[PDB]
Amino acid sequence: YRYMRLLLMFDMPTDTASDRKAYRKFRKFLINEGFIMHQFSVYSKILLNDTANKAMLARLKQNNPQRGLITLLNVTEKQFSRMIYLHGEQDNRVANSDERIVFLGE
Amino acid sequence: RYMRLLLMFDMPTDTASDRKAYRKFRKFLINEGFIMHQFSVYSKILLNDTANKAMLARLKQNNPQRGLITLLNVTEKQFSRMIYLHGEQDNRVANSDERIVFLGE
Amino acid sequence: MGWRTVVVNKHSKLSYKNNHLVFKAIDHQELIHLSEIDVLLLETTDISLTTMLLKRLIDEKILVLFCDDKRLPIGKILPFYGRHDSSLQLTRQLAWTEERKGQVWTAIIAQKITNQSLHLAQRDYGQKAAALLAMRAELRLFDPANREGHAARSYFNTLFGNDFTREQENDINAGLNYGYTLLLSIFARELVQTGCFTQLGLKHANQFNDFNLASDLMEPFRPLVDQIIYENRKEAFPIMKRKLFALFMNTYMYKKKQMFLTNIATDYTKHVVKVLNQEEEGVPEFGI
Amino acid sequence: MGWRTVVVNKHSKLSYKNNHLVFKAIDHQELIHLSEIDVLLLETTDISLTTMLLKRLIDEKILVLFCDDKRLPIGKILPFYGRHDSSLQLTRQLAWTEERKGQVWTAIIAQKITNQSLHLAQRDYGQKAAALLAMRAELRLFDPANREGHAARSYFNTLFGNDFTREQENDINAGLNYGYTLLLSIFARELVQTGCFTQLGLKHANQFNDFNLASDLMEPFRPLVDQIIYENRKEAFPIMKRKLFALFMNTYMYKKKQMFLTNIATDYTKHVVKVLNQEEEGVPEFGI
Amino acid sequence: GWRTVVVNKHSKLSYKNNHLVFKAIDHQELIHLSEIDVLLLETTDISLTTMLLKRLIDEKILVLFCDDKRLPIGKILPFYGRHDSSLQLTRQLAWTEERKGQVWTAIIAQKITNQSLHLAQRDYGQKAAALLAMRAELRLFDPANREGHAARSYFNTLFGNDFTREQENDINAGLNYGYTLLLSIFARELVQTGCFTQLGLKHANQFNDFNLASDLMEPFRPLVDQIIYENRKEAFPIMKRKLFALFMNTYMYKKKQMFLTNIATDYTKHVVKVLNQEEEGVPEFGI
Amino acid sequence: MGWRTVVVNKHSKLSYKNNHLVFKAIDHQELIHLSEIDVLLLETTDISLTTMLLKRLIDEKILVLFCDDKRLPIGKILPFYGRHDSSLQLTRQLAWTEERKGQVWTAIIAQKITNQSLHLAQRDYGQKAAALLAMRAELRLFDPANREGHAARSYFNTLFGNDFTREQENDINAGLNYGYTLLLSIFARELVQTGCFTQLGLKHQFNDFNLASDLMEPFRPLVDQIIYENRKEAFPIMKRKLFALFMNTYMYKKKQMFLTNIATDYTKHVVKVLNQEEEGVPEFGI
DNA sequence: TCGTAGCTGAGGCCTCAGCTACGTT
DNA sequence: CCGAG
DNA sequence: CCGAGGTTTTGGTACCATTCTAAACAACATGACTCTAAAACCTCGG
DNA sequence: TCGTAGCTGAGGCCTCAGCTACGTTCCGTTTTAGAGTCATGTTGTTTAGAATGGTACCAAAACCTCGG
Ligand SMILES: [Mg+2]
Ligand SMILES: [Mg+2]
Repeated sequence: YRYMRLLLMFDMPTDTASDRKAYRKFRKFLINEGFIMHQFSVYSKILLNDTANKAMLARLKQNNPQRGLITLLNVTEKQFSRMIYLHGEQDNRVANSDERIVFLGE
Repeated sequence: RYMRLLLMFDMPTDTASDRKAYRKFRKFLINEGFIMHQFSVYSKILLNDTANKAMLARLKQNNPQRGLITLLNVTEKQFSRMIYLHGEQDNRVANSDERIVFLGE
Repeated sequence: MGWRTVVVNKHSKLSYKNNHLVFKAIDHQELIHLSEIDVLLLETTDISLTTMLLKRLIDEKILVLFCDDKRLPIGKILPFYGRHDSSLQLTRQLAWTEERKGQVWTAIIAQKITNQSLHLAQRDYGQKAAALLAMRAELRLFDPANREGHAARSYFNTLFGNDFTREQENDINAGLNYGYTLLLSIFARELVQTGCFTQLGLKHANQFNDFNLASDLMEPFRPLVDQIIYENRKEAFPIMKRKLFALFMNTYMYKKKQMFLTNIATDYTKHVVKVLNQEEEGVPEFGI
Repeated sequence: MGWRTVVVNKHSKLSYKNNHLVFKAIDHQELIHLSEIDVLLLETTDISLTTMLLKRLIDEKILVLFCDDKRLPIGKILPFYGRHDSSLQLTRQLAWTEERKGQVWTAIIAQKITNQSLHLAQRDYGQKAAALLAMRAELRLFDPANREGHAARSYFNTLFGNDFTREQENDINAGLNYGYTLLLSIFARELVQTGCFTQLGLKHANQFNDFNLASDLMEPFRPLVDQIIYENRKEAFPIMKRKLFALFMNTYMYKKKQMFLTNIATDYTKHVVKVLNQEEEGVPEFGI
Repeated sequence: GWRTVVVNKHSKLSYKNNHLVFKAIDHQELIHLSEIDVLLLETTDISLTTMLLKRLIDEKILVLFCDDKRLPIGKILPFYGRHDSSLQLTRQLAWTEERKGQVWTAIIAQKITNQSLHLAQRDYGQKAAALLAMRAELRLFDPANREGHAARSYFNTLFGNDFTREQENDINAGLNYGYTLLLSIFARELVQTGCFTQLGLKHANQFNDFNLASDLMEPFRPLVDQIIYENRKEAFPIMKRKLFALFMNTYMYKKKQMFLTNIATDYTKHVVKVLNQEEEGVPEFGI
Repeated sequence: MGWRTVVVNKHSKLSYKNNHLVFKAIDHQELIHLSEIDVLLLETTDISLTTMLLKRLIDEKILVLFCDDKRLPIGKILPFYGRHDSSLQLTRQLAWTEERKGQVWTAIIAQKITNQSLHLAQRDYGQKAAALLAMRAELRLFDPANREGHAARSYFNTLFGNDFTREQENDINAGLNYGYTLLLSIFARELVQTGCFTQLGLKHQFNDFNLASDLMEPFRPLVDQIIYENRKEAFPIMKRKLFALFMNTYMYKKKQMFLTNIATDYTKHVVKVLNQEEEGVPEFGI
C-alpha cells in the first residue's frame, strides 16, 4: 500500500574494546527499533509511510556509532518483494510481512 | 538507463566442499565485474534490461546451491540515493555511471 | 501509529523482550515489534502471558482483548492513565453542562439514524429509508420520544424480517453483538487516551455499565458492523467473526479522506470531546 | 463474591485449577479458592499468568489490578458483562463535597506537621518542635496561609542545616525522594483498590501529577522516611536505599496495635475514603 | 562496452580477473574490461603489460597512444578482427571499381550536405545553399574536386577568409585531434568486419595505412567541426576536453538517438554490405 | 631507419633512455640504439613496456608486433603519421600471380614429400620411401591429382599402421597436432614480420593462418620424427620432447642453424620469390 | 515461573597474503 | 528576598 | 487447356535496442497532536 | 616487475549462549518553547514492461515453363 523498507548494511571494526562496545550498542538499537536480520551485518525495517521513514532516519543519526561503514537504502515494498532468492529459504516471519491481520495459531 | 544488481550472501564454511563452493562463487562474482560494497555484499552495474536478464541467467548457471544468496534489482537513481550513515562514499570508477573516466587529471 | 491485529488461538507463551511481543508455541516462535501492533486479541484460554508484557502493551496504546471458553470477547484492559496530563481533561469532563451533553448526544444519534437509513437505501429499501429520515427530523434533546428505538426496530425488521428481534438467540445477533463489542473497545480506548472517564455517559452516565460514554460515541459506527453481517447473514458465526475483522483492514471516507477505522475513531473522539469542552462548535460527522 | 485481597509481588506463576487460583513461586505454593477472592493485585512485572485464569477471574467479577516497574498501578481489567463493587465508588468520589474534602485534608496535614514536630523532638530540638505545633494550631481549612510549607522549610533546615534545600543533588534528597516514592506507590495502589481515582486530589490538583490523591493521603507518613534518612544522613545512597526497606519489615503503633506499614496504609486509606464518602465521621490518626 | 578511460598519471597498467588494473603510487582502480570502449594513454609515464594488451585486443577495445604533447600518434591494429576474417577479405578484393565510385561519391555527398547543414545552423543560409549546389554537380570519384572547393568555402565562412586549414593555430590543432578520434573509431570498425583499412575506395595504399577509414569517417567530420566552432575562442586543452563529448553524447541516426560508436558500427557494416553488393542503399548519416 | 629485428620472449621490462631501447630481464640487460632497430617483436605476454618507449618507437616508424599466449601474432601498432616499409608488401602480396603461387606452393609440397620419404628411409622402410619419391615426380601445379594426400596417407600408415588415421582421437595425433601448432606459430610470426597477411594461402576452410600452414609444410616431418620416437609415451611427455625443436640445430644452406633462424631465412626468401624479386624457392631437408 | 545492562569466549563467516602448480619454452 | 508547600 | 515441379517473390516469425506509456513513485504539503523541561506564577516567616 | 587455478592459515567480522549484577529516586500549580510525533493528500517524475521498427532468415504463395 504505502509501505517501504529501509535496508541497512554494516561493516564495523572490532579491534578495540570500545569499538566492540560501540557495535553492541548499535545492534541493540537496531533490534529495539524493530529491524530484522536478513543476513549477518544486513538488516531491514518495514515502515508504514514516508513520514515514518524520515523519523527513523532522524533516530539513526542520533545513534550513529561513528565507526565503520554503515549504509542505508530505501525501497518500496513492491521493490523488496521482487527480491530474488538465488538460494536459501524465504523469510516467512510475520515481522517480515505487510499483513494487517495476523493469526498466531489457526 | 542503468540498473544495479545487489547481491548479498551468507554461505557455510564448515566443510571443505562448502569452502570450495564459496571460493568458486566469489571468483565468478569478481570475474563478472561485481564490486565488494561490504563483506558478503556485492553490486554490479548493468546497462539495459537485456544485460540484466543475461546476468541473472549466468547467476543460475553458477549457483553454488549453498547458504542464503539474494539479489535485488534497482535503478541507478535508487542506488544513488543510498545514505552513508558513516564511512566514506565509494569514489571508485567502477562504482560510477560516468562514460568518460580519468585516472589522473 | 500501529496497524496489526494479532490474533492468538494456539496453546502458547507470550512474553516481552527488546520492544517485541514474543510468541512461543511448542513448534513455532514469532517476534513482533510492539509499535506495529494495534490490537492484541487473545481468543483462547490456553495462553500464558507476563505482567511485563501487559505493562508494555498498556504503554503503547494497544487494545488488548480477553475471551471466553467459546472465543467470544468478555473484557478489555482499561488503562488508568491514558495520557501525560489526564487530570486536566477529567476536571473539564466533570464540568460538561447538561445542555451541551444533550446537544452532542442528540447530534450523534441523528448521525446513527442517518447511517441506518443510508444502509437501508443501499439495500434498495428506498421507502423505509425515507421513513427513518422522518423519525430523525422529529428528534428532540435526549430523545424523550424513543425515536432512536422506533427507528432501530423498523431498521432491523426491514433487514432481517418482521420475525426478527434483536434479543433472540441466533447467529445474526451473535455476530452483531461481537462486532459491536469490537467497536466499543476502539472508542473506549480512544476516550481514555483523551483523558476522559468512560463510565460517565452523556445520557445515562454510569448507571448500568462502566463504558456508557464509549457506547454513546460508537453509535454512528454501528451500521458498519450491520453492513458486514447483513452481507453474511446466511453464513455461520465463525465466518461472520472473521469477516468482521475487515473493520481494521478497510478504509472509510471520513472528512474527505479515506482513513483507517482506528484513526477515524481517534479524530472523531477528540473532536466530540472538544465540543463537549466548549472549545469548538459543531460535532464531527461520520457517514457510511 | 469474596473477601480476600491477594497481593502478588514475587516472581511467580499464576494459573487456574479446580476453581482455585494457583500461585507458584520457587520458594512455595498456594491454592486459593476463587469465591474467597475480592481483589487480585499484581504489584510487579515478574509474574506469568494464564488466560484461563483471567477468564475465570472475569467470570467471578474479581477486581484485577496491574502495576508498572515502580509498583504504581496502571490499569485494570474491564469486564464487558459486569462490575466489581469498586465501580460504585467513582460516583461517590465525584460527589465529595468541597467542605468535607477541606476537613479531611486539613486533618491529615495537621497529622503530618505533628509528626514532623515529634521527629524534631526526637532529635533534641525541643524548641523548633514547639514552633511547628504553633504553626499547626493556626491552621485553617485548605491552609491558605501555607502553614504546611513554612513548617516544612523550618523542619528541613533544622534537620539538615540552613544551607540545605530539597533541590540540591544530594545523597540526602535522593534518599528522601526514593523513600517518598515507595510511600506514594503504597497509597496509590490502596486508593485504586477502593475504587477511587488517584488523579483527583483533595487539595493536590496538579495537571501532571497522576497521583494527587495518593500524595494527599501519604502526608502523615513522610516522617517515617525522614527518620530513616536522617539516621543514615552520613551514609552512601546505596545504603540509604537498603535501610529504607525497613519500612516494610518494621512494625509501627497505629490503632493501639503494632502493625506492618502496608496494613496500616490499607486501613488508613479505607477509612479516609469512608469519611470522605460521609459513611463515617472521624479521620483515622497516624502518629510516629 | 561504453567507457572512455583516460590515463594521464604516472602509473602501471596490468591485467587481473577480467579487469584493467590501474596502479599509481596514490591509489588503485580496477575496471571491468567489458565496460571499456576506449583506452586513451595521454602521457609517456605509463607502464603496461603485454597480457593486458592481448586482452584489450580480445575485447574489441580501441587503444590510443600519445606523444609528449598529449596528441595522439597511433593505435593498436588487430590483425584478426574476426574468426571468419578470410571470407570478407576475398569479398573486399573483389569490390568493383564502379561500385567503389558509387559508394565513395554517395558518402562524400553526405559530408557536403552535413557541411551545409552546419553552415545553415550558424545562420549562413546563403553559403549553405551554395554547398548543396556543389553537391548536385558531383560525378563519380569527384574529378572536378567539388569536395575540396566546398571545404575551402565552408572553412572560410566559418573561420574567416584569413583562415587556411594548414596554418598553425589552436583551431586546426583541435580539428586535427578530433578528426583523429573519428579515424580511430572507423578503423576499428572496419577491421572488425574483416576488411583491410589500407585499401581505400579512391586511393588504396596511398601515403597511408588507413585510407578506407578516412573515406568512411567523411560524413562525421562536421560533428567535430561543430564542437570546435563552438569553442573557437578557447584554448587547445579546453577544445580537447570538449571533444570527448563525441563519446558521451547521442546523435540522431536511423530515427533513433544512438551513441557515436554504435552508429559507426552500424554505418560501417552497411557500407561494407553495399560494397559487397549484398544490398543497395548506402546508409545515411546527417547531423 | 635501421636493420635489427629484436625478439623478446623472456619475462622482462622494456623502457627508454638516451635514444636506446632498454631491455631488463632478471638474468640479462641490454641497451640497443633505436636507429639500429627495424622491427620489435614481442612474442610473449610476460613483458612490461612504457608509453615513452612506444612513443619513441613510433617516431622512428619501427614495426612493433604483438603476440598472444600461444605465440601467434595478433596485432601491430599503426602510426597515424607514417609507415614501416612492411606496408609496401601488402600491395605486392595482392599482386601475386596465380601461376607464381602454384609454382612456389608445388615446389614447397615437393620438399615436404621428400622429407616424408627421408624420414621413412630413416626408419628402414627403404621401399615405401622410394614410393613417395615416385609420387613426387608425378606432381603437377596445385597438385590436382592429390599426390600430397596419397603420399601422406601412405606415409602415416607405414609409420603407425594401417588402422591409423590422422582424424582419430589418440595421443599420437594430439602430439602431432601440438607440434604442428608450434611450427605454425613460428611461421605466422615470420610472415607478419615481412608485411604479409597470413589469412589467405597459396592454394584452396577459413583458417586465419593458411599462408603459415603452406610455408611450414616441409618442416612437418621434424615433428613427425619426434612423435614417432615417443609414440609409446604419454601425451605430457610427447609435449616436453617437442620442445627439442627450439633447442636443436638442423642443417640448412650448408650450416647447422637453430630452427627459428631457419624459418626466418626460409620465409623471407619464399616471399621474395612470390614477389618475383628472386627465382628459386629455398630448400629445407632432413 | 520477569526484565535490563554489561562483558566474555566459542565458533561460524569472510577476506586476504601467501603458497603450489601450470602455461602453443 | 529564599524557598518550603 | 491442366498441374507437375521448380523457381521466385512474398510475407512470417524471431531478435535486438531503442522508444513509449500506463502505473508507481519521491518529495513535499498539510494540519494537526504528545510529552518534557524549564521557567513563571502562588503565600509569607525567617 | 605475465597470467590462471587451487588450497591454507592468520586474523578480522559477526552472532550467540552464558555469566554476573541490578531492579519504585517529585508532587505548590500553570505557562510556554521545543523537539518529537502522525496519517493523510498533492504534484510532477520515474519506472517496468511491453511496443516498435528495422533486422535476419526461412517456410509460402505466387509465378513460370514445359509435357499430357
Ligand atoms: Mg557486513
Ligand atoms: Mg553476509
